[PDB]
Amino acid sequence: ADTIVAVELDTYPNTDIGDPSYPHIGIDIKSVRSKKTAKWNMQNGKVGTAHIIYNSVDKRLSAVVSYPNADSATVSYDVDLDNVLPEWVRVGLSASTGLYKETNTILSWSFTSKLKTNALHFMFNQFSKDQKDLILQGDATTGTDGNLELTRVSSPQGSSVGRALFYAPVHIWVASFEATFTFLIKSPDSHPADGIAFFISNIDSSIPSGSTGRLLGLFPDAN
Amino acid sequence: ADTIVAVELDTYPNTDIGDPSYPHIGIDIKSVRSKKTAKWNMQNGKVGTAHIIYNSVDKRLSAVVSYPNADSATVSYDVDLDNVLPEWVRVGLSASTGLYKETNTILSWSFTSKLTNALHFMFNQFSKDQKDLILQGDATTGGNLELTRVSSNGSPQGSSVGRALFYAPVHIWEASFEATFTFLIKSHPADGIAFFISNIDSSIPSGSTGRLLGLFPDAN
Ligand SMILES: CCN(CC)c1ccc2c(c1)Oc1cc(N(CC)CC)ccc1C2c1ccccc1C(=O)OCCOCCOCCn1cc(CO[C@H]2O[C@H](CO)[C@@H](O)[C@H](O)[C@H]2O)nn1
Ligand SMILES: CCN(CC)c1ccc2c(c1)Oc1cc(N(CC)CC)ccc1C2c1ccccc1C(=O)OCCOCCOCCn1cc(CO[C@H]2O[C@H](CO)[C@@H](O)[C@H](O)[C@H]2O)nn1
Ligand SMILES: [Ca+2]
Ligand SMILES: [Ca+2]
Ligand SMILES: [Ca+2]
Ligand SMILES: [Mn+2]
Ligand SMILES: [Mn+2]
Repeated sequence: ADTIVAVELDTYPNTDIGDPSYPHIGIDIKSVRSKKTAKWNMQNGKVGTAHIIYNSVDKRLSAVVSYPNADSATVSYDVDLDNVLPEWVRVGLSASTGLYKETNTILSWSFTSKLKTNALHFMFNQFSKDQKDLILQGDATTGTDGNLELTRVSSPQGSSVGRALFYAPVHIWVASFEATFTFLIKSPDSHPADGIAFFISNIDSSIPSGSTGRLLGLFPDAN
Repeated sequence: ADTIVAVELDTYPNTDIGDPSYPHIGIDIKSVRSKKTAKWNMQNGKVGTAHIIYNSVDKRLSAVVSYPNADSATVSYDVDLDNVLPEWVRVGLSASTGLYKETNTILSWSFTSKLTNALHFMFNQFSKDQKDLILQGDATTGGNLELTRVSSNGSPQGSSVGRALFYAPVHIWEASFEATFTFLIKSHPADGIAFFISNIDSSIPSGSTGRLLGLFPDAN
């Protein structure tokens, strides 16, 4: 199986697999069952921003999600990436839908990593119809209104999964990275599902079979 | 396979499986490859003390090892016990030797856990038939607990593994705990002593002498 470190923006509580009873953001280390979560007052139809940061000095992964004019949701956790991830990885964005659904629209994505010094930076503020520096998996598509649609849209569809990975491998392991993305999750359902994640993976990571819904396109099961 | 959280006092560097290049203390969460380590200035033949603490407020596992009039060695790490361990556990001490060897002698051992429901035990002496301990492998009692095999002349043996678990199951989440032990390692020494928390049915995995400390079935 693939090795995954991720930050999830989990819009749909699946309390049967350990997710708190409310929308939450969490840090996922080799399992969909987050090591730590924070309540997320998710806003249907508004543009939100997510910011992820890591350094090898304190070796803590930290994330914050926000909308303009509202309090943000943060979470942080100890993790030594040398133990969890291979030395070279692939960075990406993942999303899914299940029974319930929502748009998983990405309007912008930036990433910076330094390994001290060698560095990689990319910034997307728009996405073209053939964005050759992204590897699109599953249902993900680019270029409709200049955005990245991680899951299928006609209006959002159910039982969809998709992801977009930066084309180049990244040398992940002082060592550090940051990622930022903007997203629009809209849904006609009064329950949106399921969510978006920023992830870091083995270079040859692919969508696990049966990873729609509560598995976010990241994991082959809920273990 | 068992589920293990442990504090290791690692006397022998196995750099081929990620242990730093010096004796160290480490926090192990479901792998012998420590999540975090600190350098440990181990003192051959001198009684040492280890203290381990955990609370569900900050959900951090901490540990300190020291000797009289020396600097201590300390390590801490975020651990959410609910998503690592089963709800009921046993607690114990484990040790091993390999191609290099040491005595792994425990002179006292205490433990406290609160959830209020509470459990506490304190051993400042061990008897020959210590009915509230489960002895696994080469471990023996009777006033000390000898985790690994010591011959009749008092010299340790290689290729040995042994554990002692408290007799009752322990309710570890539904939260805090503390453990202390004192030990005497005499010998290059190998391999170390751990305090661990396990599934209730845990037993020494086959082939877990040497670097695997009696805890883990492989070095994954
Ligand atoms: C009353 C509780 N709720 C409302 C939230 C509920 C909803 C749907 C079912 C529910 C229950 O129960 C079953 C049970 C089964 N069984 C087999 C005959 C008995 C277990 C078959 C299908 C469904 C279904 C079902 C019916 C029609 C079409 C599909 C299904 C269908 O998808 O159901 C999945 C199996 O649900 C079993 C019970 O799960 C707990 C309640 N529940 C169900 C769902 C819907 O989950 C699906 O969507 C989620 C959000 O997008 C994803 O996170 C998730 O990965 C995904 O499988 N959530 N909460
Ligand atoms: C730390 C220094 N290093 C790395 C360069 C090292 C490397 C090889 C040996 C080393 C030491 O020490 C011995 C000692 C012995 N003795 C006689 C039984 C004791 C003096 C025999 C073989 C070896 C060998 C040896 C030479 C050739 C072929 C095989 C081996 C040899 O050690 O074979 C056992 C399997 O080893 C594969 C190589 O492992 C990586 C390096 N390293 C360190 C050690 C000693 O390990 C053994 O003891 C440890 C301490 O109790 C245990 O933690 C551990 O589980 C255990 O396997 N092994 N290797
Ligand atoms: Ca969920
Ligand atoms: Ca090309
Ligand atoms: Ca070792
Ligand atoms: Mn979740
Ligand atoms: Mn070690």
